[PDB]
Amino acid sequence: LSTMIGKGTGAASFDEFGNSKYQNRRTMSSSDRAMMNAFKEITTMADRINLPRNIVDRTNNLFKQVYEQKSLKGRANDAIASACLYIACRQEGVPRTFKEICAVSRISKKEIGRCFKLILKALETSVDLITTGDFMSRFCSNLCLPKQVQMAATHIARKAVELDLVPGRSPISVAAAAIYMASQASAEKRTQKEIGDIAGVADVTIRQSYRLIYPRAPDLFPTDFKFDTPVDKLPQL
Amino acid sequence: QAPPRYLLKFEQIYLSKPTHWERDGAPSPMMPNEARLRNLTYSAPLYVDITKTVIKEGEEQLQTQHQKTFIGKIPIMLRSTYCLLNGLTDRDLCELNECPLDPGGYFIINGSEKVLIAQEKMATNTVYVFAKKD
Amino acid sequence: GYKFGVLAKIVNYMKTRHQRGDTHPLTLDEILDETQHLDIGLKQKQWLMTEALVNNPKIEVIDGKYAFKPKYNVR
Amino acid sequence: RGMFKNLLKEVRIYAQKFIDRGKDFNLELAIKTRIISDGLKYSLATGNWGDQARAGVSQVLNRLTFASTLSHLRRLNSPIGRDGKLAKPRQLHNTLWGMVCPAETPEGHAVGLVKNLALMAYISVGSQPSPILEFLEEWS
Amino acid sequence: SGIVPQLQNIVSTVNLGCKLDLKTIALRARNAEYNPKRFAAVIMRIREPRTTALIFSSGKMVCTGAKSEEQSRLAARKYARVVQKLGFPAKFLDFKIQNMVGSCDVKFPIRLEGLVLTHQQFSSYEPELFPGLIYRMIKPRIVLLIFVSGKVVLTGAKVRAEIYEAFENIYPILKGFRK
Amino acid sequence: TNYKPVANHQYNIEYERKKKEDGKRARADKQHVLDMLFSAFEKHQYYNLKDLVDITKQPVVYLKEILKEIGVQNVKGIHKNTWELKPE
Amino acid sequence: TVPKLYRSVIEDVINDVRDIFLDDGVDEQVLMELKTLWENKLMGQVEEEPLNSEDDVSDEEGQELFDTENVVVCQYDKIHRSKNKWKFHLKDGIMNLNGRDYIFSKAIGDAEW
Amino acid sequence: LRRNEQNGAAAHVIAEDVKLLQFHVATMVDNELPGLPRAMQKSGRPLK
Amino acid sequence: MAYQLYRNTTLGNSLQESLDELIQSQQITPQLALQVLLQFDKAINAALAQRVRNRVNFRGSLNTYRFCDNVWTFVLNDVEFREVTELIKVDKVKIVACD
Repeated sequence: LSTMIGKGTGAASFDEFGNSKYQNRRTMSSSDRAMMNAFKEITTMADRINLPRNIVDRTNNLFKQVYEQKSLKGRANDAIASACLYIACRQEGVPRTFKEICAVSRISKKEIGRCFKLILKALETSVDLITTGDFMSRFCSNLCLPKQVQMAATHIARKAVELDLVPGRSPISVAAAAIYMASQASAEKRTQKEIGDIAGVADVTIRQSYRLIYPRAPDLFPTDFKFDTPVDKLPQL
Repeated sequence: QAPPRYLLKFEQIYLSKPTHWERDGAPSPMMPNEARLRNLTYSAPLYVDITKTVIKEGEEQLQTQHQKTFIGKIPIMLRSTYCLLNGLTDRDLCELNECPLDPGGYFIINGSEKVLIAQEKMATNTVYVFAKKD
Repeated sequence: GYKFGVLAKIVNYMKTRHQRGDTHPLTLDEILDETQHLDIGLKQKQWLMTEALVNNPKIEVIDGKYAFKPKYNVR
Repeated sequence: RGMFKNLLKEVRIYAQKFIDRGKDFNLELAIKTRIISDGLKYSLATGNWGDQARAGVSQVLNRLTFASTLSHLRRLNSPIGRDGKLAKPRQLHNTLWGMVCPAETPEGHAVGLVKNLALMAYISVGSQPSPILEFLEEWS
Repeated sequence: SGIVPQLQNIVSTVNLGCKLDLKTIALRARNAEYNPKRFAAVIMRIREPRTTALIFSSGKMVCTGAKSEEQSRLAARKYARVVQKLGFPAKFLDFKIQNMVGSCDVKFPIRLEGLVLTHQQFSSYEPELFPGLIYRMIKPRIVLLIFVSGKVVLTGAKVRAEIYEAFENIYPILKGFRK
Repeated sequence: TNYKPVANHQYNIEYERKKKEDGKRARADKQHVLDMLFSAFEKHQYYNLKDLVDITKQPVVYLKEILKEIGVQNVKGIHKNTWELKPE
Repeated sequence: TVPKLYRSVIEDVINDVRDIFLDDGVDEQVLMELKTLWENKLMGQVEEEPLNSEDDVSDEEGQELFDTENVVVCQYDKIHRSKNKWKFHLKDGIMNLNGRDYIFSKAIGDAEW
Repeated sequence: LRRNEQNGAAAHVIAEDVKLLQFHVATMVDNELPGLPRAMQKSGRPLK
Repeated sequence: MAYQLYRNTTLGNSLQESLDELIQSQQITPQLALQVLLQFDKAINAALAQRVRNRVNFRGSLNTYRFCDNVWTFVLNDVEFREVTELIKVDKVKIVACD
């Protein structure tokens, strides 16, 4: 319960070599210094991608729970904190891409991936598997596409997963393919470069995903979609 | 320093409309009514243009430029030229659940309407003579 | 570098020579044979005789010849 | 003024920390969007101006009457301490004609110090003195 | 079940019991590779068993790349002979098989998103990190590499019997989640 | 446009390529490492431990064990406890 | 081309040894006599201790000893290997192919085993 | 201060601890000192 | 005191034999011959580094490779030198590479 010493107010507060006699020395544990510097990094990390405060509070709950249980001895405090921000995003029903978190933190994708694996193993915490519908509102509003295009994109993505047309592809690669059909078959056209830049998906990977989801296009689209562009007029990519 | 040398030159400021980021991370234009209801702050993103030039031996002065770097949010006065309600008709204001008779001129911070009272100071740059009788 | 590096090699040589049981003292040129310092300076030679082997508390002189000091150290 | 100075100070130490040991730095993650955002949201909300200089500048808008809302948006506040028993800056001076209301004034400890603009009062917004100085040196 | 895995690497530790000189071996070996800036050991390979060796100054011998336990021991005997040929007293102390990996197939596609849901406390499916499913089970201490194509790689055992018991428990589990 | 998702940062992969090309400092024999120990000592009388690793290019724990046999420490209250390269 | 590069080598050698010869007092008459001679010369076992049960596990060791065939003496930038092949980033180097001297600045090598 | 006395610290550092203990005792009784600084707790408010 | 890699060539052997004739005639000291070889090694290293601007390709099958002290000992069998102006066939090529 330490206090602090204010600025000097008179001649009795200053020593004769032009400095204050009483200095604001303050005690804090090296463990509390690590927690404070990690919490100050998490708020910096979360506000870069405009996360709400409740994700920050769940991240700080996850960081404090892991740090007192003390299973992650050697991995960097920024790496473990950036992994706890990833889990707390996913635990609130709105997960993020590893590339999205890696863009903010100094920590590489390989390192946060290893930290994410080790935290789940050392916390006995089960977290749900992501889908394609959870990455729909973020990836569509960033590209400036309307609501009906969003509804068409989230319908063809859910239909492709349920019909099981592309085993083993990451949900990122079928979400960006869902954006690509919904934008190319509407007024607001978006090229593979702008879609892949938001998705981090390579301009190779999005074609690799598009070469198998193409030939069953009219089955995926909803029955009440205003087709500004015909299905047979889509490019043969 | 510490040899390589770096210069971070700053440039034109870009300021956008007041936007709100949901839990999804999807940006949306913040309504003034939504800020009063959901206790939001009526702020707009502030984007700066930064040109970074590296100085190193070997005649390799590379000039890289980052477009519209996000450096935080600035609270926006209602009914100013940089607010969302600028240049809107009375019918369009009613459709936005905002009073047309509202004069504006106040910030919205945490959902509370905050007004800046004009502080009065002694005028600067001017020589003054007073009559201290003590 | 010069005049400040060869003294460490000399004192390391005669210490290891004393570790082999060589109690008998050695001359300056005899030490310089196996230390590969035959091209050493003459002004270094006079500086070693008047300063280096008399200020060191590990060197003692018998009839003009220098050796280790086992009496000062504990044996 | 100081908030951009505080941001530029911290981006300097962050870039220095990553160049002392030779990683170089990525500039977009060096600048945090936390200094300007908190500094302008803590101020205008708490009424504190710093980061003990000034206090009670930003007030909750008195949304009780449309006359009260307009009066609160056009309010002038004097820096004279209300525990001072002096009366020299509280009297209605002769030069408040036409731009400070002679009638509207709160009662009690604040009388004479909290003033309001008149109907036609327009506070100057400021301008660069370069065109005026260029005109004067061009003249005789 | 009727399907048995086949091994693809075997790693094992044995102790030579004597110190070794890395520089003397590196100038005088058939397949010497010695870069101290990269690693603290010399690798050497021979073509008939296709195995690789890691000799160390400590005398610890570790090998990899074998296809059988008898093949791995004979490869270690060949590797000890090469060390002993150059004047070193290479011996065999505490031979122990440390890890083997095996690859096999089930010949049907596997639904991974339903398998991770029912065994959430046993597996972890992260298609952003690695397209295969990691399945960390307790009884034989085996990690599994399950893919939508049906291939399964069995990894981490101390004997061949652990891998054989591993696929006997998982094949009914994979059979119930067939596409 | 900003904060675009990347697999790894440009400055990080440049540092990793430099670290993987330069490698670790190699362990060397005792007689050779003493030669640049004496050669550096002939140039300047005093040295910081933090600078010898950039001159002779050796592991810090190895350099700290070899030099402890011949060198000693003298306390200096002006900046830091500086190591001595003199055998005596 | 190749003889023209050889004469450029001759001019570089005789220019670089002028300061060496005058340093130790060696006269200039040695140098052109050296160049004349340089041109004329060119133009169930349970007891595991013994390992003698196997033999002929090595090939001929003479390939390093003869060195009769072509020898390539060059420099490398990066060498990498993956599953089958050794690839090389070789900078400038020299070799001797059947008496004729060849020269190169860059080379990509592919080999199998 | 008790730890520095039993560990035998230097004269300047034990004088600063006594001077700082001098300030903390006096601030507990009187925090309206004429020239000396006033104790605060993380927010700038003077301590009562 | 250099890389000492072009000494084991036909050019290096001819220069070494030439210096041996001068040594056997008691004309120059062997220390000068080492200095001549040292300056020759620096001269030939700068000659190949600057004036050589051509590229060659080669293929073959390797049998023996060794590595220690930044020295490679590649040995290739059945080597086919493929160049844009000439094709060279040779049974065996030894490669010595340093850095």
